[PDB]
Amino acid sequence: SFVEMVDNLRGKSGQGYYVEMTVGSPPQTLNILVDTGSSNFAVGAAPHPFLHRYYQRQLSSTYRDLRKGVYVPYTQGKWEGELGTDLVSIPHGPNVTVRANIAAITESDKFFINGSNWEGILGLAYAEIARPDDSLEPFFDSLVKQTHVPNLFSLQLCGASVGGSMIIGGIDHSLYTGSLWYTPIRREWYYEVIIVRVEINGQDLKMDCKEYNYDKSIVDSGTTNLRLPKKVFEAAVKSIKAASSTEKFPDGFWLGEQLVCWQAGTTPWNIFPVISLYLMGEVTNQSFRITILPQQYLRPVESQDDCYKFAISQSSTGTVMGAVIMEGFYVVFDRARKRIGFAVSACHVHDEFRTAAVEGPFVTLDMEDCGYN
Ligand SMILES: COCCO[C@H](C[C@H](O)[C@H](COc1cc(F)cc(F)c1)NC(=O)c1cc(C(=O)N[C@H](C)c2ccccc2)cc(N(C)S(C)(=O)=O)c1)C(=O)N[C@H](C(=O)NCc1ccccc1)C(C)C
Repeated sequence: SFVEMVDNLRGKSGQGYYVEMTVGSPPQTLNILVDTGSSNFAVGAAPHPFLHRYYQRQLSSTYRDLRKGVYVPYTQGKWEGELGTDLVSIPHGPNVTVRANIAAITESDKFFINGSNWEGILGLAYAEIARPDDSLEPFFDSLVKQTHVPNLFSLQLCGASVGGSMIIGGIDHSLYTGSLWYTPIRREWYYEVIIVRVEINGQDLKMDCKEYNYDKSIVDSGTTNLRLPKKVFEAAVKSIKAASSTEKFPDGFWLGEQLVCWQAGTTPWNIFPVISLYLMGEVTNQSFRITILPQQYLRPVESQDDCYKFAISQSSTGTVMGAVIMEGFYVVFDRARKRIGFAVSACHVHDEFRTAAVEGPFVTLDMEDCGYN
């Protein structure tokens, strides 16, 4: 039942959202980072200074060795380990046990985060980007094949402790307001989408829309930031700077290298622009927009100052709609209908004159054009 899954995510501010899972017989409990940017399920399986527990394959009677090594690189770090299968279940998830591929992590480099409270990663994207190749069936594909869990999940990430929900197999309408707006999944590898327009405080960034999606645009729960191609990042930083040029920010602030601080309760939110991303819609010449507030992209780093990191950053690998974007929203990963839905979440943060929004319909032409090939 869906209420069972409401509030099944936890985390620490800026350290990742995780769901509880059990691997093996008898069940070993682990906290697993929810990652829509990858397709491998992997767990700490050897001692590590940042780990408080790990998978113990020797203690599981249902463990099978696949007798294959694996390496998974990401933007932020990488791990290697050994491939196996085992029985997996999600306590605040559907009432099922599946046999799934699990990579036992045996070494890693800048992967685990000290104090984050998670010991593994659930990659929820498609087999096309699984390591070492697309025949290593991802967890969610195993789940759907082996149970009657519908081929859909949703993510409500509640930011600024963190919490939220991963609704497995469905949409929980008590968790958002207004209507869901859907964008096509362009290709089933990452959750790839097409951005057709960008506005900052209502002013069109006016770039060729190909720039927004060079060389892809994805929805990624495992990445903190809004990550933007170089040209777009520069255009956007230039606008955000102009809008806030009432105030003094070291150039390292704009690079996420340094924090800005304000006497508690005096953050000048009004001087930071809203950002609207327009997404390709479901119908011919249809688009919709999602609007994010400064509070999403100025992330509080916890002295009686309020201090913040700038959480829009540059990318050489396309646009990444990270938790910065997703925190405003209820996000439906509707794999069965090849689409991603956005609605404003019931847990949206509160500006007192401005609102995170999902609005449509808009008309926009040759959204063809925006796709990078
Ligand atoms: C490249 O296009 C974008 C796709 O990016 C995904 C990122 C993926 O979501 C991984 C998943 O989670 C990890 C978390 C970690 F702590 C350490 C990790 F190593 C991974 N995430 C990140 O790489 C990542 C994580 C974080 C990060 O801090 N995550 C924490 C857990 C967090 C905090 C709050 C909210 C949500 C998450 C930050 C960043 N940034 C760069 S940043 C500063 O925000 O701009 C990136 C990814 O890298 N996927 C892999 C990939 O594409 N690899 C190819 C590759 C090879 C070599 C180099 C780079 C890429 C594969 C396996 C599908």
